[PDB]
Amino acid sequence: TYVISAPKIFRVGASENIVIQVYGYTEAFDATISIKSYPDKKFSYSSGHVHLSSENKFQNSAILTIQPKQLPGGQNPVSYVYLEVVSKHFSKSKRMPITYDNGFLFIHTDKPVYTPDQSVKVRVYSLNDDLKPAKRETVLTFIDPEGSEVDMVEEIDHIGIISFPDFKIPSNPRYGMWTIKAKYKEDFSTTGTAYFEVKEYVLPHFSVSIEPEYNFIGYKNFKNFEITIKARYFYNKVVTEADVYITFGIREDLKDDQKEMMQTAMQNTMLINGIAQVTFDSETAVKELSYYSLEDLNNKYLYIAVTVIESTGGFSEEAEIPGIKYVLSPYKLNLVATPLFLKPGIPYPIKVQVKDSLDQLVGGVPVTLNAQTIDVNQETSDLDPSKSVTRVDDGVASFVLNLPSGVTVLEFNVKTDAPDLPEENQAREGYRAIAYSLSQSYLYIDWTDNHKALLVGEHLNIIVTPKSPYIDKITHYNYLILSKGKIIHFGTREKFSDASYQSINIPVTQNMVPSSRLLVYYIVTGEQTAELVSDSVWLNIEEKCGNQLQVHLSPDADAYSPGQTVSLNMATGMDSWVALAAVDSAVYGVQRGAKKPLERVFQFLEKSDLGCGAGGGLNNANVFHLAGLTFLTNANADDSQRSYFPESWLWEVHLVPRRKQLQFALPDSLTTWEIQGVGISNTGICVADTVKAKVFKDVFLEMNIPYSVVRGEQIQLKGTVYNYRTSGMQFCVKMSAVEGICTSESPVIDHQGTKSSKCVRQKVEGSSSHLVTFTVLPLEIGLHNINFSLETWFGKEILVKTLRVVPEGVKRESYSGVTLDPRGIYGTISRRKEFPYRIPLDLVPKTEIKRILSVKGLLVGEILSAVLSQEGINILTHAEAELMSVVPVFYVFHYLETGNHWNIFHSDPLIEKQKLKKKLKEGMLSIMSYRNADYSYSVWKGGSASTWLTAFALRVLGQVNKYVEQNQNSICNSLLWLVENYQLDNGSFKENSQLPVEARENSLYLTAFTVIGIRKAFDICPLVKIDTALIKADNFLLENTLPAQSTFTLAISAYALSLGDKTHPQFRSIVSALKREALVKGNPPIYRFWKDNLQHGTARMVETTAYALLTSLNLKDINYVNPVIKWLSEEQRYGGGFYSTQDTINAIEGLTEYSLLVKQLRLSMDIDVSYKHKGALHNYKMTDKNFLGRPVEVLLNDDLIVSTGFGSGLATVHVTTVVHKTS
Amino acid sequence: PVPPENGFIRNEKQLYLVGEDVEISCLTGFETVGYQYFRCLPDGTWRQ
Repeated sequence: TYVISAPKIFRVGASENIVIQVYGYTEAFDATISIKSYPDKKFSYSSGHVHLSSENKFQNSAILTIQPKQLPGGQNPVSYVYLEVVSKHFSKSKRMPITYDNGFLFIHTDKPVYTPDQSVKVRVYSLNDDLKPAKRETVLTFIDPEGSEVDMVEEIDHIGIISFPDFKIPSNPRYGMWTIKAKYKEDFSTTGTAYFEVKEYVLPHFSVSIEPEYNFIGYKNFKNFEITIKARYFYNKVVTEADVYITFGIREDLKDDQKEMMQTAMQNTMLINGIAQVTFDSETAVKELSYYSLEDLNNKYLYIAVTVIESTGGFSEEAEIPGIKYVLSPYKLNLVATPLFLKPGIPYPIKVQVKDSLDQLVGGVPVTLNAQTIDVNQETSDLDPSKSVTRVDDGVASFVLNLPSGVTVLEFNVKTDAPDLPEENQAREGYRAIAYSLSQSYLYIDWTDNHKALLVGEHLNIIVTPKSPYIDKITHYNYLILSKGKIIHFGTREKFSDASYQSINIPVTQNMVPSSRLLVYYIVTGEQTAELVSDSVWLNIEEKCGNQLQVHLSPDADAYSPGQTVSLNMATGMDSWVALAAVDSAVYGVQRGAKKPLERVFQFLEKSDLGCGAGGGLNNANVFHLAGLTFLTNANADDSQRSYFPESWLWEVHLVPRRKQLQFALPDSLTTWEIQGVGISNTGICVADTVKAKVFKDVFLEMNIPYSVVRGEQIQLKGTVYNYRTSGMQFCVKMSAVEGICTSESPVIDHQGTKSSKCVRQKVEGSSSHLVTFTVLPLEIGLHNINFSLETWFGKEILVKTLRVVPEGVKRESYSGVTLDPRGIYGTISRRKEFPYRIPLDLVPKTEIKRILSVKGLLVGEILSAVLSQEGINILTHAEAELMSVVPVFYVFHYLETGNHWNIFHSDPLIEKQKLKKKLKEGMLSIMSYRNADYSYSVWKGGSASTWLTAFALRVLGQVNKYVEQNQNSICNSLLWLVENYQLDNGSFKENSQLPVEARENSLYLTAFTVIGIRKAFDICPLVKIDTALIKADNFLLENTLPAQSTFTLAISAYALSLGDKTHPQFRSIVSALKREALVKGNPPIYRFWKDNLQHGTARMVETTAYALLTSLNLKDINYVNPVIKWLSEEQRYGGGFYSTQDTINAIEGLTEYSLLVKQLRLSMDIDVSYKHKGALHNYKMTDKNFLGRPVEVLLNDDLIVSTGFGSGLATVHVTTVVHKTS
Repeated sequence: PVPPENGFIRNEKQLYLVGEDVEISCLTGFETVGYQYFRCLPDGTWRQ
């Protein structure tokens, strides 16, 4: 037997409890389990040990952890796990998939809406699987809604609530839905995602809620559809009276925001007691504006706009609804918390749910189902249908069906029944439920969570039944309750003959509040083989906090006066850290309701469950895989298949004992402040209930203060004062404006600052208001403070408001941007760049040009492979092939010098370097021995002259030039010899030492070889004649490579041309043709190579693959080079090359250039941007970890110069010019 | 993307990620004047 129960997916850095059970014996033997990596042989993460005895009934569980012991780097970082068991009677091994998905990230922002130039207060809640704080480092990145990253910030977590610095909005924001991601930045998973929109939340006057009588218009609502529009203030009081304007429309989809609309209404209704309702018929709309009147024709959304204005004072608020589409098909059905499986003889509950078109449950719709109970052996009969209605509060319809013991599967067709829904247009969804076995044994647990969901602290009884077992005598009962993919407790009971079904008592704990699962499996002893049966059902309970954190203010009153000192008292069960956040109730823009800050702590925590579904299923393997476990037993196996007042405030973190109280002052605002707190402790996370702190005032004044007021034009500035006293009164309101705004008083009285409005005391009835307007025209750039004094009975108060203006025209232009190149990879070196500051002639008077600068960190090259070995030991020293022997030593030394890797050998690098230098000297003497009197290069005694070997030796000498020395006079005349003799007037090259198109093919081959040689030998001997020869040969190659002749010739010509000019039109055409002629394997291509023969010591394509690799490396494209590197690393070569070493040295040079270009992409650039005639503005330190830059505003008008030191890498700087131009 | 006249797009790949910007250079013999950058929009279009 030896049944080992373990979770399906282990978590790195987590305590995974592994349990083991034994069939039982008179002797108590110990067991041992260990955690080993992919090497069997030879690694071990941890080793746990258990103890078995009669007291423990031969079962025990030990927690195991997975720590960062994995190999750094590599092609795969996980190598998930190998699990073994060390026991006296049994020993077995099995692999199991794991994942770094451990813990959770709860990003809590103070506000969902942000304005330009505003601080961003945000905190991240780090958690473990055991709800512990799990103090870990965390990085936070910001993404522009257009998809570009903005800034990254890292911070170490010491308390448990990750506090981050306040971010700043750039001078040129991008309106839309932003993105916030957080990672642990070293080795972890479970990246968290948060969203926030940047918009204008200046002032919402009153919330307008649109609650229709029905969710979606049906057949009965087509002739008459009544909708309720209610507008209420933010301080929990309804609106007395207001004029409501209704606007209707028809939209085809939710993506299209602009559509035609009536044009018929324009219905004017009056808001009474904060609630208004109007009847709107669809027939008139579909007849007049829709251009076709039929409900079958129009299947598209219905957009309704609502504009509510106050009749007693100038104000306006708008709301909207996405759309209501007329769909012929009724609402769809689905099953939730309902296992699609069967238990014979036991009543199987059926819980179905009806949802609308767009993700919302429906209630009050009667539904019925048709079921057919089939027999296991022979014919069947039809089960009696049942009909029931769905409740609006529960949302799920309940059904129960009793089936005989001889049923195998069942099929039920749940259909909807409604007076308006016809038979043709009806909602029907068929499903099938399959029962559980070779030993005919079954198992069941009852009550299907219909208690309903339970609390913590009360004991629950569950009935189990081993119907038709293998043998009447059962050894023991075994059951395991799990939660969050871990085994919290393991149960055990005994079986007696007192009854057929036994009830087991399971104590509930605090760690199981979000969700849980339990599985009951019992093993039997067969005469030949054993077989165990298991079963599982979901566990849904309530949600009770362990810390029990509650927030309550010490003063108990329905309304609070502005500025009143209040005290807040926290009450917790244990010591915990609190995170308070006082968020206004008015910050919630329309924004499709602006749902909630988090609203989900357990629902998002439920994702820790590995398995899906409720429970139950096929044989033990399938049901354990569905429950999220993997078992190990002998019987069966498992198949993997400024004031006042801006929001928000109170952003603090304090330590909270069992009772802690703090004192502060309430701000001055008419809206209700919603305080919220989150607790972090060893028990777990808990979010406190949002307590609404109502700040109310008897007589107050509020105005529109519009946004982005264009300078030069007057505004209406409509506002009203609210009077809530029972008795009437007379009010006086005067306005005071700072310099300088044109005022219509002429002059002020009495002081220079105080401006008298010559107020006439007007009567205001009880629970009424009066309209007050002011005509003002701004003359200067914002922001300017404007005073509003209200002299009225029952005390007086003055309020200060801020006004911001915006110039007339707005024109944004990037107009500039460069990529800084430290080492001169692409083209010439580019490290210092001057961006001149210019002023267009269309500049608006009194306007300052704003510029923003930032860097992005384009990319970093891959570290796929750099392999070279066994050459020094096999062929180092071991007649005409002395050149062939000594040439590859030069390239091996070049690769060793480029890669800078000598620690692989035990010997000292200096001795090996000296030996390689001695071998290079021997090779130089050998290549000097091959020099004839005519300065040419020959192979056999100098009888005939060959240009191929001459260019080969020129390549060798050019490679030598970079390390020790080479005589220039012996190379210049050697190149002049070839230029004079072997250079054709057309540009071709030939050799003296020895199918019409084959001659031209060989001519182009020799020409490309000579071009490569002369380009390699040109850097040391610059000459005008050599440059002329290079130009002529390049012209020849560009003219004669137009037809597709051969892959090898095309590749060698492309490389010979890439050694020179790399941005020629015909060269780019040749490169495109070679890329089209490339061969790939896989999607995406893992291996990329080139074949000479079409539809064809046998590997001849390696030469052209190496030439194309060198050509691509000359273009500095890592993504295109990586597959060729994978190809040349291991393939069918075996190898597998010619001459040699015509291709061996080419492949060595390709690997060398690959390693060099990988070293080129290090991103060690140190950017210091400064002004030409003034001080430095900012300095950027670019590294591999921090590849992004923070935007910096440019205010002072001066020439901006961005420069860097030596550096190593590749990064691009972006700078835009935001200038207001009239317009 | 479809490059402007003279093309010459560097680091040519099959698919670009959202938000990534690629610099374009002028083919010989020409010179880059103005703002030479192509940034990937959320949709399949380009800024140009």
